Amino acid sequence: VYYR
Amino acid sequence: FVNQHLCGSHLVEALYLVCGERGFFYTPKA
Amino acid sequence: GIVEQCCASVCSLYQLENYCN
Repeated sequence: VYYR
Repeated sequence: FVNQHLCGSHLVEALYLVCGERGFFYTPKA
Repeated sequence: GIVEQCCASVCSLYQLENYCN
């Protein structure tokens, strides 16, 4: 989960 | 802001982070 | 909706602005  | 992967409950938290007091929608493809 | 971008691949927080009123 979270960022690219 | 950054390019963010958002799993479906953690989106509703991240939207919270964006909207403030504006009010917002979680409309998925059921 | 935008959930079928987000729950599977990246989004912008500016699309999350679109999903405000």
